Amino acid sequence: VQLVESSLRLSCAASGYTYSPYCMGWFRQAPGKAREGVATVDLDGSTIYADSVKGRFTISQDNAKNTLYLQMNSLKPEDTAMYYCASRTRAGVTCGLNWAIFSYWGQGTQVTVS
Amino acid sequence: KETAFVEVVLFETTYTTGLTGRFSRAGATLSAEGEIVQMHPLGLCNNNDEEDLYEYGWVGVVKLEQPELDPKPCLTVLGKAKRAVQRGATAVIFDVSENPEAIDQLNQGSEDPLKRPVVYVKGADAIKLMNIVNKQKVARARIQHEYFDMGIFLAFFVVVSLVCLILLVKIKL
Amino acid sequence: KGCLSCSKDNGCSRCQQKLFFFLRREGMRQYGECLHSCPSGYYGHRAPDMNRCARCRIENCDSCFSKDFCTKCKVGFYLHRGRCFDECPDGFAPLDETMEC
Amino acid sequence: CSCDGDRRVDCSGKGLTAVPEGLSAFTQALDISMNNITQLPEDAFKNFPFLEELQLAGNDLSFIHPKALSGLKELKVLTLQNNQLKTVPSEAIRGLSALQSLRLDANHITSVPEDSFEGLVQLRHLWLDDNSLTEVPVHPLSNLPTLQALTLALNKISSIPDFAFTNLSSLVVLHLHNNKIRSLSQHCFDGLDNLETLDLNYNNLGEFPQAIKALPSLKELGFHSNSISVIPDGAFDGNPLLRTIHLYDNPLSFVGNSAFHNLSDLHSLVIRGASMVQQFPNLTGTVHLESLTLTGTKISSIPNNLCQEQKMLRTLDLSYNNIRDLPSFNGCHALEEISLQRNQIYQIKEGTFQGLISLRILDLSRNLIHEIHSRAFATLGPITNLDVSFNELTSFPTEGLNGLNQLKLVGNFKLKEALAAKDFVNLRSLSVPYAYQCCAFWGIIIHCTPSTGAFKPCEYLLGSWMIRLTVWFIFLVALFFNLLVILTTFASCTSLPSSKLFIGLISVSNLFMGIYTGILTFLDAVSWGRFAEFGIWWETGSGCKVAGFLAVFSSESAIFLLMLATVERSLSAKDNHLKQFRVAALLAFLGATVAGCFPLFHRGEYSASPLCLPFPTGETPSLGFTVTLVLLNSLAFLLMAVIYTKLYCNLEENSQSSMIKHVAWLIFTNCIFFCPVAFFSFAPLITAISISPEIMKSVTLIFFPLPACLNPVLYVFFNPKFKEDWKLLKRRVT
Repeated sequence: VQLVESSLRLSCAASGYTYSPYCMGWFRQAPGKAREGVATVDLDGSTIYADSVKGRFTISQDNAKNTLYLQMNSLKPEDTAMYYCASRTRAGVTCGLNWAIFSYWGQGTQVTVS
Repeated sequence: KETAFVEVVLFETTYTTGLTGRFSRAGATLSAEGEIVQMHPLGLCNNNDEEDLYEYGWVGVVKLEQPELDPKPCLTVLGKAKRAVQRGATAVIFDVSENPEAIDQLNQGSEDPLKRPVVYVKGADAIKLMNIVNKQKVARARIQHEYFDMGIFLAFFVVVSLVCLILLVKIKL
Repeated sequence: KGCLSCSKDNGCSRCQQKLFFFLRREGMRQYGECLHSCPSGYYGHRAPDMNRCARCRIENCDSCFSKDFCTKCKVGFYLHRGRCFDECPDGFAPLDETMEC
Repeated sequence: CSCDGDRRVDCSGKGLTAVPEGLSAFTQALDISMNNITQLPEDAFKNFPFLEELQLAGNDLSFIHPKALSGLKELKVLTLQNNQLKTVPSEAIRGLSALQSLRLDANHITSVPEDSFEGLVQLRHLWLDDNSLTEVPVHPLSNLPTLQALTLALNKISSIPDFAFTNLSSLVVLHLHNNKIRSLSQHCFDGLDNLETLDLNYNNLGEFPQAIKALPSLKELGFHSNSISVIPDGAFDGNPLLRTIHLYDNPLSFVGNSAFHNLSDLHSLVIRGASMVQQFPNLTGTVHLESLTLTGTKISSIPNNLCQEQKMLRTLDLSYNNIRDLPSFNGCHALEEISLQRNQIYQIKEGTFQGLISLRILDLSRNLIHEIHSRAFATLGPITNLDVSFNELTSFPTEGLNGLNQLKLVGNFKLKEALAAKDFVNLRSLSVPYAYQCCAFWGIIIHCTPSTGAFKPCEYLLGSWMIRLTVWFIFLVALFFNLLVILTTFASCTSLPSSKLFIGLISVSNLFMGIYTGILTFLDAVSWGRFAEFGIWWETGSGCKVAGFLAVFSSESAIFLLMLATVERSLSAKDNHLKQFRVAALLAFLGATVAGCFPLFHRGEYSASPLCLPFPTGETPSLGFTVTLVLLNSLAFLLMAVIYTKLYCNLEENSQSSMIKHVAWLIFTNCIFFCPVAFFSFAPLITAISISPEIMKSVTLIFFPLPACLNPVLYVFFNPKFKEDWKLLKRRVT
């Protein structure tokens, strides 16, 4: 169930979960601060974005290759952080930008403005 | 409002060190003696539901804080004094150095009599009292509380004698 | 230290926005300090003006949730609901390896 | 860290930012509280499989990995109270099947996921007080049927829906005080059996909730700091076990006649400000009350059965009502303090306090009690405090009050008799309407509110023999020499120049001052050593009024006639005005008369001291009158001084020189004697400097009537006009 992660395009791969990709999302963290959600996708395709994210970013979950894509556009200088992808196979909670509801986390990549 | 010589006693042998403090018209004026314990200003007010009682005979030493430090006091200076006396404080020593308004608060409270004497101390005496109470662990405190009508009478009668003497010396001529 | 004034003789009076004020008395001096949680035998009462550290009023209680509910009781008693009892009420074992009903 | 032998480590305050390494795997209590840890990685506690108490309070914690707390199947206490978690770590706390206490106090939690608290099958204490929660987590709380303590105190909760705590069957304590709760549905507290404490103190409640009826086991109820105005009947029908009910600081108007009824275990009832209530509460079944207080109300009567039941009643406070009659307090053997101040009670019967042992404190101030029976307090047991201040009393009984330690009677101005000190042997404090009634107690040592002092003499009016002889000599000299001057001046009744008229009129005013001094001397002589028995009568009767009128009239008339004489001397120096000066003298006498009579129409003027002088003794009362008189006299003296200075400067009058120097001497002596009187009158109103009332009394008694005896002797001894007038009188008689 291990979850790996890698104008930028972030790609997250879920090579361990058996099926039913439910409530996947992306989180960013500043050093020593909380992990704030940026884009969350429900299994029905509904997407929730952050206030400082909507329009600039985009989230796309493809079950053919079983990957998750975060498209980032117009990276302002305050956009540098560490980015993780989170997943939640189980159900029973309303999807959102809360780090507490996700069950699996990726390694994370350092995104610096360039 | 009488000036009182308050003496602190260290016993291990008795060693006495004196200072000066002014009585308060809100409280009485009498010789009050007993133990000495510091009482925090925030400790003494009714907003705390439960309290721990102490043996009757202790003497409270309350160091007031800056008036703007607590813009929402749970009680007043007289409220703290009455709570201390209820807890068993035979005497109360309010260091009014940090709160100059305590003097006028006590003066306004002078209309209501208090069971036990109130002494306020400010200055070097207050500083030395605080140093003693900080350094020592056990100590005690002790507080202690006609002649006319002859000069005016003699002046009046020598004036009468002067007038009579002037009259007599004038009638001599 | 988590305080605001910390006078040398009168002790620290005001605390942080989330800390508890506790009055330690020893010898002849009573001074205030700020703690994240109350010590043993005390419970923290949170108020908007200031958080106080009050004393448990439930008898035979070591650590308490509030003034009438005990979390961990004394060595020689068992806690039924929030009170310490020496003769446990019928329906439950006295010890159960943890001194509770 | 500070590793310990009993397998309880203490890493608090070391500043580390991770789970410490190199620690034994057998530990059962790890404290990493104060050090700043900002996250918990996966398997952060793989080396502590035997933990039973984990404290993480005070870190800057912001993220907990879902598997961070995995493998802690023996964890029983978890503290995260003061971290920066913005949510309930629903995934992190999963799998903690042995958790019993969970702290989430000061975290800024704003959202509770619907799957929170799942798998916590042993949880018994939950802390959620100081977060920012807008709703009660109904579904997350439904997963905790074993929960026993819960707090949601400092959150921003505004309302509670129905069936919010249905599955909380074992809950015992619920705290909701400092939320802004304003809406409680009728079924919000349903399924809350075993609940004993409910806290709703600092919410914005508008009406009394009806959801309490589903709390059969409730024992303590707190709703004090809400905005609740009406408590209906049957408010506590479903709570028969209530012991404590906090309701103070609610703006209350009505409470209902049977709100408190069949509350067997209730021990204290305190209601204040319930203005719209006019009937005494029906308390049948509430028989274990120890303190009863109904302060602000319109209750007019007390039921005779108040003591037949309420056998354990200790403190009764019925102060600010309007109660006309007192019932028979037969019974109430445990009653200790009764407070009935500020009511409207007109009498106290013999059997009003019949029996009533153990009554220590009794308060009856601010009532209308014009009559107390002689044996009203006879049957009382050990009584310490008695307060009948401001009650319109004419007599006070003494039987049964020997054991008093404090008595207060300050406002009974019609109570003029003297209390015998042989009755109040144990008395230690006292307040009396007049300062002469505390004479019999003097200074165990009793403290009396109105001080005897020097201006309320206890034994001798004038004081020492020195002052007595001085005043006697002044009186005799003034009387005899004023009579001599008047007779010599008005014997001829043929030629009356303005100076002669002014001298004669000043002599008349001095004679009246001497009459006042003689009044004082004779009163002092007759009340020799017993002025306590005379002080009240003298100060309240017409004698003090007459004496004060005489004194003020004499002084003011002397001042005005002296000013007129100075003006006349100036006019004669500059250059047919005898009629004008006669009219001016009549006007001056009339002004002195009206100034003297003004205190009679005023109140509290001539009763300030047995000297009956308004201004010298009194400083706070009649401040305007004192200031006006002092300033008027000072202005008159200044005018005299400037007129004399101008006359001396411009003038170089053999016959006129004698009168000029006589008037100069008169103004000099009068001003010199007046200035200390004004100084001593203004002295006691300034707190910076203190002047002894004994010296004030002596200096006033000596200097106030001094001019009245100095002027006639000056005129007799040092005036050739008087010498020739005396020769004329000799010729007339012979």
